[PDB]
Amino acid sequence: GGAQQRELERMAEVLVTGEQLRLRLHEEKVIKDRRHHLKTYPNCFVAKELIDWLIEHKEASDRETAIKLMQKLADRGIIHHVCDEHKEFKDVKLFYRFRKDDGTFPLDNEVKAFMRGQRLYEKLMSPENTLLQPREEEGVKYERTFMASEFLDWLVQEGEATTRKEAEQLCHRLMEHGIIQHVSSKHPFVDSNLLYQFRMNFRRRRRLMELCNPKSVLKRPVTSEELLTPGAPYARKTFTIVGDAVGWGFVVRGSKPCHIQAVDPSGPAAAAGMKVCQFVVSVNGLNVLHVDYRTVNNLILTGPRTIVMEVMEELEC
Amino acid sequence: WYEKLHEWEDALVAYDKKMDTNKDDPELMLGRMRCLEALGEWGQLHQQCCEKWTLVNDETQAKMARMAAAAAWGLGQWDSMEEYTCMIPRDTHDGAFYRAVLALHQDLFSLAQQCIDKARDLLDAELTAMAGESYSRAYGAMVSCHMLSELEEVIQYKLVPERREIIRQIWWERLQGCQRIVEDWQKILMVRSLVVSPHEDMRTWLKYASLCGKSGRLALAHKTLVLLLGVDPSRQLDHPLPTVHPQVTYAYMKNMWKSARKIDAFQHMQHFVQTMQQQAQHAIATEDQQHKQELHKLMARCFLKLGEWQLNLQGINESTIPKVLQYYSAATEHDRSWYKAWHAWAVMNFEAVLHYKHQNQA
Amino acid sequence: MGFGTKPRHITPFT
Amino acid sequence: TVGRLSSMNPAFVMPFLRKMLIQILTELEHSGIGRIKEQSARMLGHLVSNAPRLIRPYMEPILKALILKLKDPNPGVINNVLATIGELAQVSGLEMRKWVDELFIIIMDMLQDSSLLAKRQVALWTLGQLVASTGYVVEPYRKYPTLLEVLLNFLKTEQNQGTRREAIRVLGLLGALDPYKHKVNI
Ligand SMILES: O=P(O)(O)O[C@H]1[C@H](OP(=O)(O)O)[C@@H](OP(=O)(O)O)[C@H](OP(=O)(O)O)[C@@H](OP(=O)(O)O)[C@H]1OP(=O)(O)O
Repeated sequence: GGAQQRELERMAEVLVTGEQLRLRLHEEKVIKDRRHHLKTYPNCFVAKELIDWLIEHKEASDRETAIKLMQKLADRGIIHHVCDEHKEFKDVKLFYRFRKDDGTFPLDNEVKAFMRGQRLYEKLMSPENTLLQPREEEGVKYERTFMASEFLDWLVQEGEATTRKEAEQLCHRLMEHGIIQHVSSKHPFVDSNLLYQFRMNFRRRRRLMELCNPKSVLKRPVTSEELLTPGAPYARKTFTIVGDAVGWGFVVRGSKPCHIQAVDPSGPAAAAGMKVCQFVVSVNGLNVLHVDYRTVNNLILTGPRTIVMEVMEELEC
Repeated sequence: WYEKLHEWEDALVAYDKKMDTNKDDPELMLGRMRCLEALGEWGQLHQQCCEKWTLVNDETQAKMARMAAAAAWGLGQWDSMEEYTCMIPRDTHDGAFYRAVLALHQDLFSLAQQCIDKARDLLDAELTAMAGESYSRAYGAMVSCHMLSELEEVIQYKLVPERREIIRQIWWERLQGCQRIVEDWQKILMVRSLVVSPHEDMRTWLKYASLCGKSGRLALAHKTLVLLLGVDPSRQLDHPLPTVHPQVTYAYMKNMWKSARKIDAFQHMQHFVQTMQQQAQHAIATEDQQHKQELHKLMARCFLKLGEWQLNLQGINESTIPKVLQYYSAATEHDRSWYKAWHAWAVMNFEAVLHYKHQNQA
Repeated sequence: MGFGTKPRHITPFT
Repeated sequence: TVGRLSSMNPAFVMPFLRKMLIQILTELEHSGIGRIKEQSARMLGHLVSNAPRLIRPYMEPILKALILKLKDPNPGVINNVLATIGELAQVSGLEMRKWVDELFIIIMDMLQDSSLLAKRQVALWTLGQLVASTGYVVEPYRKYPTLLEVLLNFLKTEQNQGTRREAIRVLGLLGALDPYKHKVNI
């Protein structure tokens, strides 16, 4: 895959295996807290004992191979020596610990980019981000194809990078590493339909030896024109409602006709008729046949305590 | 049974099992509304109540209205809480309290005064009867009259602009006598939101987030922290934590240590302590009266926390011992007269002596 | 007469 | 009327107002008649309840005179000085701080162990008015380990709605202390 793959991907792969190795070892209890002569040492694993485990599991054939792999790991810094700072693997029962157990944990731009990419790939693998699908661009169908436009949208929507500009710049770094490459020409990340193919795959890790708001009530969609026409079953009525100690108890939520939304059954409005399925056109004299519900709300409140209201009062039709 | 024990999280899953397998009468659904209201998740409560607001009996939706209104108030949707309010029975304590707070939001001060007066006499019956048994029995009603008097100070807050510096000082020590209960603090703090935003008082909300994590739900304590920061640090890990509001970001790192992300907290803490000395210096302006002491006061806590975690993560080591003494010694000089700074440092030296004696005798 | 009238600053005893 | 009218045309009113205030103070400390002192206190309250800006710097000569009246070694005089202090506690926020400590003792004696069934509505109303403006809220539950008990007893014994609606407001403004701290305070 060229220099870009051969360097960065190889670094990525050893870390993926080291994490795979650590998880297995923790399950196998190789790394466990130890106390030497009443002095503690947490998350420690003796170097000499580990070689035996590898041979049983077939990761390392013999002492030579195990030492070489561990030496390669040390040259990276994924592990360190708790007892001494030589940090060179030896076939002696000496406690060691991974940089990932927070003994040192140095983090490089490559590591941070790789780890975020791994976490994003788990999201892509997960149903949460299902954009990965077989799709065809430039006449060829490739697996794990997700439109670059869709990806940029998904990043903002998901919130991994809320700002699109920030997201776009980050993708270029991943493209440089080779984590994501456009399916055909590896065209740099743009807000375009360009489908991409994830060169990096999370699974099949390397082997050691290889290293809502509204509701609405009235059925009628619009009654404004029918109300305006004289001939309709509706007979107009005027209701004068007196205020109460705690309020009138009615709500009007009609956009154009300002129909009554709800009425408190124990409130004064319900006592003086004022059924839910009604329409109003004038309040305290002023005609409000064509205004917004909000505008209506402000006017009624500022008026007197007693309100003169005209109700359309459809006759069961 | 779970509700009577005030144990809501397992109550909700129990109701879920009786409903996810099969929909039933509108009594199991109403049971969850009493559970989501106590839990404090208004996002899920609103979608359930709004969808079911139509295909239910008129009497049934009268019970639901009180819980539905609280969710809308907590979500800020003021255009719909008006709807839910007008079916709460008006001859109840909650029927006047929930429409008194509705007058404040839409700026009706004369109407709200009667509603507060009307709500006081309704609570009188429920208070005199409960007070005849014991003071402990009559506490759930006394916390209700506590919030009735806090609405009269909201009117005074919006009227005279010269008092908005001691009103949010009385609200502080008046909150130091109430029982440390998440449900009690969730209601009082929601009342003091029509006037003062969380960004105007960290001193009160930080103590709320600490209480939520310490004795209740860690999830609630985490959404109230990203609200204060303005960004969610959990989404992006490589970027450093926000630097502004040093007190707020200090509490966030403590939360991470309690949770699984122990590794992240230790590294973020190192970066934060380092960035403070540079910010402490290069400051021509002098604020030694309050700011300089406050900056120095925070340094001691950060250094103390750092030492303990390094001892927890790496143990007592021949290498570790010299490191934590540098952290502890620097903490003592930043904030003297602190008990936990001197005692801890003295203990570490004593522990070092013991370890060396064991080593050279073997 | 009205619901939206601001009350007086110094209320006397009633 | 003039106090409201003095806020816009101070060129003529202030001299007359100062003279009137001096006369009232003289009557309080010179004339030893219970009828005259009651009259002066009520007139003073209207001036402060209507022109708060002018009276605010004059807390010291007015408050000290009223306190000495309450410690004289007559129902009419007490009911008017207590009400007047109610308006003096609203004009001066966080300024009446050195007088609250010496003022509960006077007020609390008229509520607890009240030998005479006098008007406790004035004392109850003014008690909740000088703690909502001073800001002295949770501390008084300690030094006086009886105030919480007597307030609860007022609910059952009293039948007037005005008194009942005021014993609840005072219970809310002071605090909602947890039942354990009540046990610690006995
Ligand atoms: O729970 P902890 O991790 O031990 O933290 C405590 C706790 O602070 P929080 O308010 O953040 O929970 C104390 O508060 P209390 O709830 O016990 O009242 C606080 O004491 P103060 O309220 O007196 O400030 C104390 O602070 P300090 O160390 O200055 O004594 C602080 O300890 P840490 O900051 O060391 O964690």
